[PDB]
Amino acid sequence: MASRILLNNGAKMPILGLGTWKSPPGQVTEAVKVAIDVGYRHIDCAHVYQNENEVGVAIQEKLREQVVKREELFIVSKLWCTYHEKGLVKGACQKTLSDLKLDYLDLYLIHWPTGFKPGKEFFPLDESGNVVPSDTNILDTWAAMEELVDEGLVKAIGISNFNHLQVEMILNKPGLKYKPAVNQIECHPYLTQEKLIQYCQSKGIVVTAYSPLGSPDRPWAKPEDPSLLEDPRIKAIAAKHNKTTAQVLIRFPMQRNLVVIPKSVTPERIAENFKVFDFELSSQDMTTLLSYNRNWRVCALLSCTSHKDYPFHEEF
Ligand SMILES: NC(=O)c1ccc[n+]([C@@H]2O[C@H](COP(=O)([O-])OP(=O)(O)OC[C@H]3O[C@@H](n4cnc5c(N)ncnc54)[C@H](OP(=O)(O)O)[C@@H]3O)[C@@H](O)[C@H]2O)c1
Ligand SMILES: N#Cc1ccc(CNC(=O)c2ccc(Cl)cc2OCC(=O)O)cc1[N+](=O)[O-]
Repeated sequence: MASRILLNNGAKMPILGLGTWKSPPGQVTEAVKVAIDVGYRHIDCAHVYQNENEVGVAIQEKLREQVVKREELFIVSKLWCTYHEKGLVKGACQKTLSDLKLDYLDLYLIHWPTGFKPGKEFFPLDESGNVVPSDTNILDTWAAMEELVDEGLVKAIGISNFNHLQVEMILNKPGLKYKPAVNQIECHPYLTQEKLIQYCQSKGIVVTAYSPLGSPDRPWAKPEDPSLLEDPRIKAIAAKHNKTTAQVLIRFPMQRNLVVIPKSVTPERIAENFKVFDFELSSQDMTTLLSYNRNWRVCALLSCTSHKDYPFHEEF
């Protein structure tokens, strides 16, 4: 299948990208170097991941080695929750650019629809464990995102973890200048997102599936939580194709016309994860994987469930 998907700005976005959350600064430079060598062009980043410097080191080295040119790369980052104020947006984007050593991003996302109290702390909590919000709203933050495109800092803007009503809010904004190009959402066999995907795709919004392997390294995991990579039913599908479970889990969203961004810092896995253009999941496989849905979110926090813009009260 084609390796890129057309965005609403006429640019093409590689459907397979490298995730970088939890890729430690001490190990991510090599991860990104290897990724580039074996063919990844899309890298998913974020200021909150606190490793954009080191990702930037890897990109700079591969540009200088003449392994890739800037135009071939598709670099994504995200505006963190503590920078939703219209006056903070450009500075946040420029810090990301400075750290990545880039002069533009291919795509910049609102990381979560929620604004958090501005300050040094990424996750300000109050004495009883609830996040401290900011008095910002989706539409004003979007307007600030639009300014970034008009200033040439970013080629496309989008959103992440927005429910369909929050997407609709942007789409219905009087004087909207740019539609969101992408909604990046959690998506895998345990959370198949049929309704939000159908909604987004019907609105001309490209969907990126995050945590496609089930984010086994997430810091709030419980030992009794369901584990995708270890699911015997998926291992069986993989063995049938002489592929790994991870390869099946990456190919799955690709065949749903989604972009997918598996994370690894392990060079062997980074290479393995990219080798998913040489097989196809059958109808039956696709159906079987979809049937494993349990509306189970690996990326959601109790501490945010009182925020006025918490996205997961809605069905989708
Ligand atoms: N927008 C958002 O709110 C949001 C939320 C979550 C994630 N994301 C993005 O999506 C990316 C991917 O999601 P994720 O990081 O949550 O988790 P994921 O990609 O579902 O899983 C990554 C985990 O799987 C392991 N792994 C990778 N390849 C493997 C393989 N072939 N075999 C066995 N294990 C393998 C990794 O180990 P090693 O790295 O140790 O090899 C790591 O522990 C993130 O890094 C981030 O870029 C965005
Ligand atoms: N609102 C909200 C909200 C915010 C965050 C989360 C979960 N994410 C994190 O706790 C997180 C924290 C630090 C880092 Cl570096 C990465 C993280 O996740 C990966 C990512 O967000 O990309 C959940 C919610 N929420 O409303 O459910």
